[PDB]
Amino acid sequence: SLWDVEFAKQLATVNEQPLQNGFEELIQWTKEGKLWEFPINNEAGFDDDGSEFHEHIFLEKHLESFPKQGPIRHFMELVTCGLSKNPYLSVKQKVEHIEWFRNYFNEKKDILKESNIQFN
Amino acid sequence: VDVPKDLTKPVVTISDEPDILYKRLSVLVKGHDKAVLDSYEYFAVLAAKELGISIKVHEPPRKIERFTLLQSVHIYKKHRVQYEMRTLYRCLELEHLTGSTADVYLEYIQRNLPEGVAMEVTKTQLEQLPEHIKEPIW
Amino acid sequence: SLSEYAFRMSRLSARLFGEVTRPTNSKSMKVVKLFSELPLAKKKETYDWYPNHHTYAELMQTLRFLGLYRDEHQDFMDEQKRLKKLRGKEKPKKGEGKRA
Amino acid sequence: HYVDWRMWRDVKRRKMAYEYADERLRINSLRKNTILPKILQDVADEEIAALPRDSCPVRIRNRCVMTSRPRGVKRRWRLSRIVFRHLADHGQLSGIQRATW
Amino acid sequence: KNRAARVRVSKGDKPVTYEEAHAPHYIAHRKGWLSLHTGNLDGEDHAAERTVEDVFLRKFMWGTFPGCLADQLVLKRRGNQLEICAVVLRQLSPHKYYFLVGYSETLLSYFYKCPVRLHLQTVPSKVVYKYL
Amino acid sequence: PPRRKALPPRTEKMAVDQDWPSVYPVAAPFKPSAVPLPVRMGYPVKKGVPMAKEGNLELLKIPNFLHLTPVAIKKHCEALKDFCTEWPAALDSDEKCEKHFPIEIDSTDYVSSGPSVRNPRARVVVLRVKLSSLNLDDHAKKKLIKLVGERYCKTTDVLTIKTDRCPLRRQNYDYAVYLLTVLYHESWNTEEWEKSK
Amino acid sequence: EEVVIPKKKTWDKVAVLQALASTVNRDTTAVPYVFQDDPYLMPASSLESRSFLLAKKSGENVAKFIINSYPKYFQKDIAEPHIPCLMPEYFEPQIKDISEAALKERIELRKVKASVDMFDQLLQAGTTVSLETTNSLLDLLCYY
Ligand SMILES: [Mg+2]
Ligand SMILES: [Mg+2]
Repeated sequence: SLWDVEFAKQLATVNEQPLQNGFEELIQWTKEGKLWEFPINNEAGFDDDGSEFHEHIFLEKHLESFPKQGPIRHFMELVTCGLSKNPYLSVKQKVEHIEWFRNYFNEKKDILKESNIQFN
Repeated sequence: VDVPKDLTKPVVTISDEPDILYKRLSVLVKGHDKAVLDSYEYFAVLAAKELGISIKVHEPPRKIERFTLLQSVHIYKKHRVQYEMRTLYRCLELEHLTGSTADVYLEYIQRNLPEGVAMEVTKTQLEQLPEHIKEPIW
Repeated sequence: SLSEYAFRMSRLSARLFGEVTRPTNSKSMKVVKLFSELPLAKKKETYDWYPNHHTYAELMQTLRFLGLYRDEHQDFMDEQKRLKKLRGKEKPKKGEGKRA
Repeated sequence: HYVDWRMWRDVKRRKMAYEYADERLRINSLRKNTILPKILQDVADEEIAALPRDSCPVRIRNRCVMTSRPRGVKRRWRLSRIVFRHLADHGQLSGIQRATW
Repeated sequence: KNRAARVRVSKGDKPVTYEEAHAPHYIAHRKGWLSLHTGNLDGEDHAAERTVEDVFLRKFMWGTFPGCLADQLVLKRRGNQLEICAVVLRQLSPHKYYFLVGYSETLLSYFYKCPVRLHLQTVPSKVVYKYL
Repeated sequence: PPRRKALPPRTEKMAVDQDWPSVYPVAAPFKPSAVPLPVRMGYPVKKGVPMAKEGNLELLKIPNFLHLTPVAIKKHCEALKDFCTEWPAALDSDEKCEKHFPIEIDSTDYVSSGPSVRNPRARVVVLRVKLSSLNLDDHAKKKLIKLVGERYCKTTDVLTIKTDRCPLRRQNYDYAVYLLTVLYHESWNTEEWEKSK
Repeated sequence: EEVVIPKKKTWDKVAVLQALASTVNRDTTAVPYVFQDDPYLMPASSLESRSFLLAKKSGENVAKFIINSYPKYFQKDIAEPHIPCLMPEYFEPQIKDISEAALKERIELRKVKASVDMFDQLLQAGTTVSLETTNSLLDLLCYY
């Protein structure tokens, strides 16, 4: 409750003293998150939704709507291979590119029918 | 006389998982001052000797990046001013240490690293064959 | 150029390491190249090239009006503008066409 | 509050190039292959041409972030040559000195 | 003749400090750099960002402490920490110094999202290396 | 009233026998009022001497190792000794280390300065394994070499795999292990089209 | 042959800093760490010591007031990992709709005058108010 929170603040106040040395200031900064947590990891605080290597790389599971044969399949194989090799993109946006291609091909199915190609 | 009576040592907990084994750690420090690198090398060597870590220190060749710019603001292409940036390298390789010892040593040296000095630490972790690769099931 | 055994072994290696299975041409490989790297526009250097001059100017302007930042250049401009007004040269207002 | 209108236009071009960037990438992927049908490629050519002019990435110029100078700019520091020399001579740039050898 | 960051001779009553009396060709020979960071190193990045931050900090400190700074500023970066060292005068009251130091440290820390610590060394007057 | 007078430096109050590590606990800018050392720096003028420590900007522009005195280093290492374990005694030599751990993993951590610590170069994972350690017969050995291509050095008999596609280092490590597993299994596996060799 | 792998020791992120702090001892000649280490800036008496701390706290309050009054000048994240504390502070009732959820938001924001007026408006409107929300409002009013 609010009273309990204020009671905890009072307990913190009576246990609080001004900083006595540089080490204490560094400890306070580390606890507050202002200072980094040595040793340096270069990836602390960055998690790509907990995704794994198979989710990042193997994107063929997202081509179920796409036909498995034809020039469209060949083009999507190139796109998925490029997305898999891309290290600067997350799984969400990699799927978004595939979704855009699926929507674009769905809109342009009539042109594909003219070129003797069937999509979905 | 006004010394603390009791000191609360930091709590160290021993987990049930095996520690990560590191064969070799290559710590390369880049800087612009050779004396600063020498002072940091002496600090690192003394810390390693106190902790009982085998350490070898060598000096990789320096790199100098030079470029030229116009000396004036107008119609004076002939006259140039040349600038340079000197990067001095010092590599300290520490071998036969555990993960806990490596973590403490890295944290100590990184916090004591002076400003304007870059550090790159290369790990060499020893691992066994995975369970799937133990025998040819296929 | 290469035997059938060599060709199939190379194709198997490409499948294992993630390369394109089909024998594409150089033009078609650009599709893989485009999606294997961030676009130049999407790169941080491109859009985050200039510092936010709106922030770096309004923040200092607010501090100066709050009495916590002294700008010699702004003081020089204000003093010169005041002297020009005293001399007689004042900025014509919008819609006040001297030539019109 | 930018240096000049030329810098302001460049900022707008960069902002509009950061936007529509993925759409240009997706459309240009269709245009830059021979596998897809030529009719679809031509439609992609029409779409990318109909895209806004400022979204084109080749309209972005690396100007100085201090004096808006379109040329004589070092890309590493994003500064014009005159500003870079002024800071280097004053000593405000770390690890930069006169080159003598 | 060159006139880049050089204090030319005068009647002889002009006081100069060590930093401003030494020409730029004496950098790394007789005087060091006023800012230290890892941006201008082989393989490192963000050199432009550090330069912009340093320029803004020097202008911010100059305007925040009018008639106080005696020499230039020494800027140091260690990981996430930023250290600003200045040599100031003693004309102002200590209350004004402490008020500005607390305000400047807090404002810069929130603006640059990094812990900024300001250190001041007061001198009776501007140190004169020589008279040009 | 006269202007406020600065107190004499505390170096006068300091004694010859003092706990200098306590005086300078952490890294701090040089302070002549706190450092009892008459150190002069600066190029002397004609018939002159180097500038005194008071007001010497050159001394302030030096990263000081006052907090890293040998006494302080020994005391710090003694306290931190409780945090370190012991390397196994059986792994005395690199030959024994290779025998017990055929797989070696290499990764690099980068220490920089600035608000951001992200670095794309920290995602690279290198896996080295000698094919002799792997249980490979003639068919598996030859097929594995052909599959990996230039990734295997015959002179050292070491297969090196570099993974950087995965955004995270852990994901790259998992992908590297997975690649080694499938390479081993497929090398042992025999295909009908291999009869056309 | 068998190799004995030692167990992995674990410690807090500040354990090393605490150990280094324990190494050094209190110094007598030094002034309190909160103050500067300059002869002119170091306090002389207890009254000066209190005044200098109050002045420094006053500067921090002024800086915080500027940040809160003008958040837009500091909404630019450049530090990784993110540092929530070094961010502009917002204490405003963003949800302007007259509803229980927004009333609870004002209770969390501890806006006593806004919450009670909104509660009266909600009661006049006739929409039901939860017992927990009413109790939370009473706790806020009783403390303030
Ligand atoms: Mg151009
Ligand atoms: Mg000349």
